[PDB]
Amino acid sequence: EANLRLVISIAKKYTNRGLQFLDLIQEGNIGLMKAVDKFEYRRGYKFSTYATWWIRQA
DNA sequence: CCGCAGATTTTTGCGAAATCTTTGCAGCCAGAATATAATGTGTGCATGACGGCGAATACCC
Repeated sequence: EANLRLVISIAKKYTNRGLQFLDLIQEGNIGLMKAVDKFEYRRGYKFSTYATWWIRQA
């Protein structure tokens, strides 16, 4: 819930290139949950960086 | 008007290949796995008929 803004901001870049924005943010939320399930801080990286690639893939 | 020849009919035989399932192959394809920097924002709003009409809140008397 706290990271939905990242999904919205990322998806609005892809909205100008066709496809509904709402579907994009829903898929990005799916990818965000996938990243959350796989996130760790033992790596030392920022969560936003890790979630960015997941959201882009979704 | 009848028996054989031309034409037509009867019968046995071999090659050919195609099809159905199985096996090996290659292009297609799906999910699973990895850790680059990026979170209150974008956004389309495109816009000058005309008549009828009930529904939905407002407001005077």
